[PDB]
Amino acid sequence: KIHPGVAMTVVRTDEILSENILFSSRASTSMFIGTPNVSRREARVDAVTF
Amino acid sequence: EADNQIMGPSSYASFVVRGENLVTAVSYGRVMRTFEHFMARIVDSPEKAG
Amino acid sequence: GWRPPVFGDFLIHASSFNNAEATGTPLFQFKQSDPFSGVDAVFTPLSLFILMNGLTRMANLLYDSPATLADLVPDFGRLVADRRFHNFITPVGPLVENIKSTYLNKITTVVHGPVVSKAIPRSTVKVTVPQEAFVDLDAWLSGLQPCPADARLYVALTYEEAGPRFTFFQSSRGHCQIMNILRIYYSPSIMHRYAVVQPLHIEELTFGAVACLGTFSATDGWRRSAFNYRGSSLPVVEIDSFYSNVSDWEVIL
Amino acid sequence: QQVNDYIKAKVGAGAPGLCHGQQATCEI
Amino acid sequence: NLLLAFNLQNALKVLCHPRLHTPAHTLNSLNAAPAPRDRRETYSLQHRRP
Amino acid sequence: PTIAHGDGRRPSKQRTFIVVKNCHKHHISTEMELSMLDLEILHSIPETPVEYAEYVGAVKTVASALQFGVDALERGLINTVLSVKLRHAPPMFILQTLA
Amino acid sequence: VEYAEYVGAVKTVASALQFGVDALERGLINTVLSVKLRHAPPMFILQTLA
Amino acid sequence: IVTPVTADVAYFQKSNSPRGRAACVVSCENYNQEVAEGLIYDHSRPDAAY
Repeated sequence: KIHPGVAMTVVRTDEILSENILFSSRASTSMFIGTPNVSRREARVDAVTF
Repeated sequence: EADNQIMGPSSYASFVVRGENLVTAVSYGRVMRTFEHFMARIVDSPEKAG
Repeated sequence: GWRPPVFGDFLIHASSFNNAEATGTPLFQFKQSDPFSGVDAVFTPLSLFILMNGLTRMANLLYDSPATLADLVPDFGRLVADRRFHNFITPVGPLVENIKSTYLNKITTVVHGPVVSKAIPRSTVKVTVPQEAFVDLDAWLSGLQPCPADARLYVALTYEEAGPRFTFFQSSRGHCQIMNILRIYYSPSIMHRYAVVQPLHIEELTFGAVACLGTFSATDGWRRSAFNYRGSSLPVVEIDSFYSNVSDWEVIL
Repeated sequence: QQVNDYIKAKVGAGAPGLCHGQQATCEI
Repeated sequence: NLLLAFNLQNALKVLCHPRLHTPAHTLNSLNAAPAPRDRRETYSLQHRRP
Repeated sequence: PTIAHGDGRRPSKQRTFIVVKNCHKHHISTEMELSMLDLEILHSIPETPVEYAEYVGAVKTVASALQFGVDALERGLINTVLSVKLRHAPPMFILQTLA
Repeated sequence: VEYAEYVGAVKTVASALQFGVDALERGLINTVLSVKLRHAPPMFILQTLA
Repeated sequence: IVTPVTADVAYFQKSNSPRGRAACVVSCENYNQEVAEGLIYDHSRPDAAY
């Protein structure tokens, strides 16, 4: 426990879970809704996927 | 405040491609949103101050 | 979704093939000289460890006596002299069906195509090899290396001073550098072979032969199942979605 | 080699379990 | 709320590394600059044999 | 607009700002599975009540798959809207002085 | 098309005249507020004078 | 339970097992006794408290 010639500063990082509050004003964003589309991707001996 | 209610619209505002948009879509690859507004502003009432 | 796999039918005598073997181990076929319509003389890798000499305890519990196997391959000691034994081990693929008979036995495997059974509308299966005598050559030498689509299982059969031994290698990079990385891997065992090279003549110089069994669905990995035989406690790596495409034996040195 | 082995062994030497949480890396 | 000790011994896992001791990168970052300090310093620097 | 002031400073001419705002396009994907035996009896019409019961199980499975499809699309709608609202929200400690 | 250039021209000159007149109203309010502020002593001086 | 005379006082001030080490096993993953002995009896690795 003998002091060395040099001192030191220690740096760390921490995570904190935060529940936030979000405010938004009226007519802030315009959204355009398209038409959904269907495709067939994997046909397997058991079951087929869309 | 015992309100817990709002009156809102039950459906999206529809915007569809009309034929006047469609000729510009095919011919030049451009559409303008509600073409009829722009044509009524330009060619029908020329001045119509803002 | 692909075309159904080309099955192959085989009639083995039942004394050189256990009924107890799990559905999906790969099998290897040996060519007999004058009669071959009768006994196909197919091998499993656990049998190959006995014909070449806690895996050893299981390999002796399943297979007892060996001289039937020594009769099936009479010239094994002459083939290891000349490096011609790899010219007879052909790869056939993983096991699917085992119709039980007293003298004969009916083995049905998958030569080529996605591995599957045939009775119902094509219930799939998996291919299993034990984790010992198995070396992942992706964790062996390890910016960021890219993540490829597809992974290849190779087989190598190597004539060390304690006889020949087989290994299965799992990588995903390419065929043109798996040879070079496999030379880098078998460098120290090569360093132990050239003690008694100088009296022996030109044919012995070959160190082993490499084939490419197939391409299984990568970006997933494998699992670690076991054997449920009586005394077993035998860990076995299993892989799904396997597509068999046995290759030729390419020489390494 | 001996001195480096000594220095590596004395100071420098996954975790089985932790009670407090995700450890924080300390830099000096 | 468990009291903990930060000590020199725990701090040695960075203090016992070659990147402290070797000067070559410090020297390289120091001399690869356009203008160094005025080069007038001359005294002891190397021993001169009689 | 501007202000005229009696001060000796130069008056500044009329000015306009022309500003462009650009779209963002977002992409949403969902997946459904359907059994082959399930798709088998759908084409034929049942004659014995056992086939009738298997058919009314089959159509309920397919309706469940479609129900999950459209519900997952609604969740994608709400989730993408909430995300776009979040991405352009500055925090209070910056924005309070700027407003 | 020259008529469209004409109506754009008269819209331009009309806005460029409204700019001047509205800036003159702002000149009015700025000068009157300045005259009020020029004769406004602060509170602590005025309170003991009241 | 006998104990060193230089055991730390603050160790008793907080909730701790008398063993000198924590004994929580729910921290480690399920169904592996080797990792559990690593938490309990292994002195290669530090305890889960200090």
